[PDB]
Amino acid sequence: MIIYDTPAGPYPARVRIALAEKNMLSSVQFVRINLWKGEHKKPEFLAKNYSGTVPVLELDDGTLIAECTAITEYIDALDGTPTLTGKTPLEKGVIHMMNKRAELELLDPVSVYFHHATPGLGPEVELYQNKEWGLRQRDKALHGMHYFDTVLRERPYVAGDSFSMADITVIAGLIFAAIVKLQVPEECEALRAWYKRMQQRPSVKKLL
Amino acid sequence: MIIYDTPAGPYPARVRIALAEKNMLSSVQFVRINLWKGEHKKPEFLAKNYSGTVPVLELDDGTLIAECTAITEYIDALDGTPTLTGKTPLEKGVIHMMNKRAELELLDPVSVYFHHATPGLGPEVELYQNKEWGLRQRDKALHGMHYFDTVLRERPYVAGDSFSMADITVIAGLIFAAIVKLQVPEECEALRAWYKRMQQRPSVKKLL
Ligand SMILES: N[C@@H](CCC(=O)N[C@@H](CS(=O)(=O)O)C(=O)NCC(=O)O)C(=O)O
Ligand SMILES: N[C@H](CCC(=O)N[C@@H](CS(=O)(=O)O)C(=O)NCC(=O)O)C(=O)O
Repeated sequence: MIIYDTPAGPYPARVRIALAEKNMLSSVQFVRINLWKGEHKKPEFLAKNYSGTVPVLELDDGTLIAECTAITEYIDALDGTPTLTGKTPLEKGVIHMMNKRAELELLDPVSVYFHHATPGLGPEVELYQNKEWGLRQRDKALHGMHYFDTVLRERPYVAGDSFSMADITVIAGLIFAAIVKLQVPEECEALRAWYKRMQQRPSVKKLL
Repeated sequence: MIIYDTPAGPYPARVRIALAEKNMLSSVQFVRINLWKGEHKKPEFLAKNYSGTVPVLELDDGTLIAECTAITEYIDALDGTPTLTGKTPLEKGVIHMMNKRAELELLDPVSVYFHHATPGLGPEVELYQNKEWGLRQRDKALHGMHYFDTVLRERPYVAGDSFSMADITVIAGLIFAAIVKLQVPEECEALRAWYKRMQQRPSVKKLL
C-alpha cells in the first residue's frame, strides 16, 4: 500500500494510529505532501483526491481510497477481524455514530477554525477566509469538548467498552486543538485525563 | 425500530430509501419532529441527539443511533448480507469514501446554503446565519454536481458496479437541490441520466 499524507497532521494521525493498531504499519510506504506549499491543492493531487485533503490511500492495483473513515474501514476489514469498526450490527452502528459525531462536533470544527479564523496554512494557500464562520466552528468545538467529557465520564471509550475508530477521531481532534492552542476547558477533567492516557497508548505514542 | 424524522427531509430520505432497500420499512415506526417549529433545537430532542438533527433511529433496548451513515450501517448489517455498505474490504473502503464525499461536496453544502443563504427554517430557528458562507457552499455543491457527473460517465453507480449507500447520498443531495431551486447544469448529463434511473427505483419512487 501507499499513503499520501503529512506525518504530523491530525487527520493523517487517525490512519497512522489505525495502521499501528492493526499491525499493518509495515505494509505502508508514505509519500510526503507539503500542505504549507499548497501541494494538496495542485492539479496533480486533486487528480488523486477531488477534495484536496490528506491522507489518501493507494492500493497495489492503483485504486485510491480517500477519507479517514473509509481508509480505516478498509484496513480494519482487511484481516478478517474488525477491531476498530464493529463486529456486530449494533457495534457497527454505535462506532459509526460516535465517529461521525467526533468529526462533526470536535475535529472538523477545529480544522475549520484553523483555516478560517487563524492564518492557517498562510495567506498563499487560504484564498478565501471566513473569520466569523471559523469562530462559530471554534465555539462548536468548545461545546464538543464538553460533550465528549460527559460521554467519557460514563465510559472508558467513546463508543462503549473497547477502543474504536471513534476514539482515534477524538484523539485527532485534541491533537488539532493542541496544535492551534484551543484549550480544553478546565472543567472537562474526564476528557483531559483520558487524552493524556491515550497519548501513552502504543499506537498513539509511536506517532507523537 | 423507531425513527424520529420529518417525512419529506432529504437526510431522512437517506434512511427511508435504505429501509425500503432492505425491506425493513414495515418494521419501523416514524415519529414526527417538526423542524419549522424548531423542535430539533429544543432540549427534549437534544437529549436524544446532541447534534440536533434528523433522522435518529431508536432500537428496542433504548439505544439511539444518530447520523444517516451510522443508521444505514446498522440496518445493512442486520440481516447479515450487507447490500448498501460493502462485503469485501475493498467495497467498504470505496463505498465509505464516496458516501462521505457525497456528503462533503454535494449534500452538506446544499443544506448549509439552505440554512445560511436562504431564509431556511425561518428566523425562530435560524438564529445565526452567515450568508457569504452559505453562498460559497452553494458554489461548492455546483462543483460537486460536476464532480459526480464525471464519476457517473465511468461507473453505473456512485461507488462502482452496484447500488450502495453512496448513491443514496447523492439522491438526497439532488432532492435538497430541488427544494432550494439549485438547478443541476444541463451539461451534467451523466448525473441527470443516473438520477433519472434513481427516480424509478422502487425504494426511491416510493419515497418521492
Ligand atoms: N444525519 C445527518 C444530518 C441530518 C440533517 O442535517 N438533517 C436535517 C433534516 S432535513 O433538512 O434533511 O430534512 C436537519 O435536521 N436540519 C435541521 C437544521 O439543520 O436545523 C448526517 O448524516 O449528519
Ligand atoms: N480524511 C479527510 C481529511 C480531511 C483533512 O482536512 N485533512 C487535512 C490534513 S491535516 O490538517 O489534518 O494535516 C488537510 O488536508 N487540510 C488541508 C486544507 O484544508 O487545506 C476527512 O476525514 O475529511
